[PDB]
Amino acid sequence: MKNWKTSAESILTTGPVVPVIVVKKLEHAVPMAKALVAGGVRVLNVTLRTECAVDAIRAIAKEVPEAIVGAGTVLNPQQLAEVTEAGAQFAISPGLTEPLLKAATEGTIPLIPGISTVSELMLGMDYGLKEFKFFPAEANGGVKALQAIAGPFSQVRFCPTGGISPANYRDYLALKSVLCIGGSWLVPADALEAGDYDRITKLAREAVEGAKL
Amino acid sequence: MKNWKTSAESILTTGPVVPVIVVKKLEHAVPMAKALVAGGVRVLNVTLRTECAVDAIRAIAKEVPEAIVGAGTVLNPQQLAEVTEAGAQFAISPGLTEPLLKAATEGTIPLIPGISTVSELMLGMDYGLKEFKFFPAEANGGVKALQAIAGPFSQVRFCPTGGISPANYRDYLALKSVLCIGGSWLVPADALEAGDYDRITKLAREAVEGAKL
Amino acid sequence: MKNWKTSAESILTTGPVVPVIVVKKLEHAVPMAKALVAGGVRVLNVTLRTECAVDAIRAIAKEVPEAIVGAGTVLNPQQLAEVTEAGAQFAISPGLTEPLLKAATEGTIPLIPGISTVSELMLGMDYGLKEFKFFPAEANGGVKALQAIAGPFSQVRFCPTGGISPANYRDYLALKSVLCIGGSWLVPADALEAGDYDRITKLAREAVEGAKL
Repeated sequence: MKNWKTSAESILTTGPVVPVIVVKKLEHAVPMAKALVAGGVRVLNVTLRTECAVDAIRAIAKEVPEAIVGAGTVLNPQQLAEVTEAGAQFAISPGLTEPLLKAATEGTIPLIPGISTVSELMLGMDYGLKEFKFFPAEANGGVKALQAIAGPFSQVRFCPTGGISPANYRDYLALKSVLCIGGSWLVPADALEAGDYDRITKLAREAVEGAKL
Repeated sequence: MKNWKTSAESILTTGPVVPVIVVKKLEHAVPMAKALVAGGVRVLNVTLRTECAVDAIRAIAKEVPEAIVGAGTVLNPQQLAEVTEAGAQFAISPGLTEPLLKAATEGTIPLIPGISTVSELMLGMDYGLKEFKFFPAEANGGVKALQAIAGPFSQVRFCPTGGISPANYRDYLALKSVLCIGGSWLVPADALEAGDYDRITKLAREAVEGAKL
Repeated sequence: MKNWKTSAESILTTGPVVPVIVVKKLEHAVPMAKALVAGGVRVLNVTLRTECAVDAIRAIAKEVPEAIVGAGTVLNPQQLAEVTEAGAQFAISPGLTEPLLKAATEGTIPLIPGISTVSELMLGMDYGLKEFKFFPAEANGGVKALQAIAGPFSQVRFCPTGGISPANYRDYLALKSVLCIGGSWLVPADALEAGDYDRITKLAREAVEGAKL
């Protein structure tokens, strides 16, 4: 698994759900995280979609020692550099690029990049990768699609994201090739907006519970 | 926006519809264009799918000063060179390649290249682009799909093409991330074949009118 | 068609169906092939998905002189080297990569690589290719999809694979841009498992017969 401090495998096998977080106000990051954790969810993915995602990754790293925090929507080696220094323990990207793969392979934290087509998977596999966001899952054809896609690649394992809700997420967790999924429902904007971490903790717990049979 | 005489933004915001043109006979190009224009449609896209697309781009450039003419189905830097010298004001491609992006970034006119996956978008974004054909729109999953696809990229704007008719085109023009669409219905082969520009002018006007609320 | 001993065109036009083979036991390869052939099917595609695909390609090459044997799920130039030396007459891949294209273009046998998006097609077209697996066909949107995809590329011809059965395969063989298809139904695991080549021969014949009108 390269020059990486922890392996992409380990991030993706920590639990069934990785929350896809858009944090608008800096002061919410830390408690949000703890609520998440308190509710049994440890792999936090802060999307670089807000003005101060990095500040939030940075504080979650510093203050929530028990949470594995990483960065999503990482698009280029600069953003990768930036988030690695903020203290990101892994990165996720929506799709892959020769640079971003080159750079990630060179840096100190695992990157689980998004794919849609087999050509895409193959390119990332060329750089030694074996773990992938599959995104946008639903839109990409969902379950049936990913099974076709994983037909020729028995070694590779995914984490689907994009349109995954309580309603379909078990259909995904059911597949051989899926370790976990990413969704946005554990952190709704309006709960963040309103600091009601009571509610975040529970949406999380229910997500982790609802993930068995 | 690079070393480009006019910006990709400006082409795509000129109006709601960009006609996707397949011109078989050279003598039809010019009047076709004027009919188009007369019917309020100014961004002409001549597809390099006919034996004398370039001759047509060339004459439209020379004679229809009020029309913004460009080239579609541009596949490589050669064809890009060729159409730039014919007087093309922009190019569109069905999908993107490291070369074709490299070359376009180097030349004198904006290229709005087609994408389907986020990895594709990202590669073109690496070269500084922010405007994209999204193609083939329908087949690619259509509306729902493009919204997922544009989830992580709030800055980027599309122009969908591929299966877009009077029936669905407003569903697209409705999206935040869509400036305009491309369709083939304003220039039907049989109208071209038959020189009935009366009809082209009107299909165009109705397209531009039917694009509000 | 490059420095290739036989052209990609010729492989794909040999017949309508190319079987997609997963051979688990070495001793089955040869008779399987002959049954196939005996049933009028000559282009054999042994997928590099088993522990001894190469050994099987190798023996089919040596012993079934009348069968055109090739390798599927070829993912990198190494595997390409390997299978070329085993005696593979062509390769197929699930999707394409700059390396794998570079390397194939350099070697001695045609590679018909899988695509899903037009950007993908275009990249392979950059290296002079004109023949493509379209994969996974169904999941990729199927028929409608491939027609859109082949809209701008009248020269290119496909061989769809991925979800193709007796039920849909004529819908595909019907398209201008399709020379043939790939499916797994002519070689079912349990027939291989059980050496009942009686049955393989016939599933093949019926496939070739059922491919007319």
